[PDB]
Amino acid sequence: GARIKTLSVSRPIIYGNTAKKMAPAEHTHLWTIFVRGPQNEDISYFIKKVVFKLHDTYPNPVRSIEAPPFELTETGWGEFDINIKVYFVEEANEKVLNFYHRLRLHPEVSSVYFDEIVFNEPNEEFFKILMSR
Amino acid sequence: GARIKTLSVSRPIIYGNTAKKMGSVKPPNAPAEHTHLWTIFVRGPQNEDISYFIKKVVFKLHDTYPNPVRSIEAPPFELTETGWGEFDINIKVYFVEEANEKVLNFYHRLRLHPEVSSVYFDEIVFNEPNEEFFKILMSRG
Amino acid sequence: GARIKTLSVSRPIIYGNTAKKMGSVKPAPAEHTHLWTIFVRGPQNEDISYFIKKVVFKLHDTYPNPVRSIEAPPFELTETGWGEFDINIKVYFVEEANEKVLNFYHRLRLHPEVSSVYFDEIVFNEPNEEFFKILMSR
Amino acid sequence: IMPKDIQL
Repeated sequence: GARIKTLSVSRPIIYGNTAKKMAPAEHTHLWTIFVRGPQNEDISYFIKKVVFKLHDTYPNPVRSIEAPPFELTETGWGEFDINIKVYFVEEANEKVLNFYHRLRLHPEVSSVYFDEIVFNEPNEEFFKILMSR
Repeated sequence: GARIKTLSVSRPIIYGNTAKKMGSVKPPNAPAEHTHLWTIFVRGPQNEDISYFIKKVVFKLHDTYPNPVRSIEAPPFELTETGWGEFDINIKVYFVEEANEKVLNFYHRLRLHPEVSSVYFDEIVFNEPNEEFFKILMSRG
Repeated sequence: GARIKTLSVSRPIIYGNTAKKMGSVKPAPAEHTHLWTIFVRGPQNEDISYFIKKVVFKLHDTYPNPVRSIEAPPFELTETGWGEFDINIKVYFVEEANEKVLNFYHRLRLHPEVSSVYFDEIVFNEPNEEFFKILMSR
Repeated sequence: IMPKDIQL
């Protein structure tokens, strides 16, 4: 059979954090939060910037990463929710993609997710960009 | 008509700050939180010399900065730093020793967000200056 | 007799301040009436930098940049002033020590040349083998 | 506030 359906295009994505026991003396761990592609392939062709919002105890908790690799390394002692905002390239004409990640420091410790970003009703130009691989 | 009045001499002055969001390349020793480069300054019109009546300018930064008291004792009377937040910078103008004057104290709100700039073009008014400092002021440089 | 005991190693230290009333000609705010120097040194002024990396003197909040970090010998600072106050002294040991900061303080003395100087010792308990080698290097 | 007088 055949039917008309809303256009949908998916892009695989890997995100999360790594951490290791080792800057204020209070901090006990070094950790790095990230958003990347599978096999570490480029994702900047459809992602313009990634903003990580850290705990309010950090100076300027809003950390904007505007070029790949979309990651940041910091020091700390406690686990907390890191807000992740993914901004797409301007051709997409898309709202910011908002989610969050539980920073894991305790059992090198790692907390990594391998999901996909689903784009519904993308415009023709952004569709061209997505199909450009 | 004619009358006796307190002597007053004015000197035009320009002060304030410039700023720009930093790209990929940050200066050495710059904390990662910082997003902007900015310069606070006190200068003359057309960038003409003001050191003939100004000995030094002291900028007091936020206490989050290491050694917040930044003393500039030679022209250009300016300081360039990095930062992420807007705050009030205290400015102390010290005049040359001939003036026998108290420190001139004021402040400026650092502007980073809409190159962004916040610049004022005012004048310093000297009331009852002594004869020697008057000679210096009238020297036009 | 013989017994096992916690390892302890002592290093003689001299610390405190000197002061002098300023003369006709001043260095400097007009308010200031005294010149004074706060210091931490060894006996006979022998080097102490082999186990001391830096010394931080925190002055009264009336002073510009009250946190004064001296990261090379002589571990001292000379300033001008009018009033007596408590100076916080933090001694940082060389990285080999793996030691917490040594915290104490000294009351700046200007009035009865005036001096306030102590000749004590720093006691290191349970030092590691590396820092022990450094301490024994004399 | 920390004390600072001519003489403590």
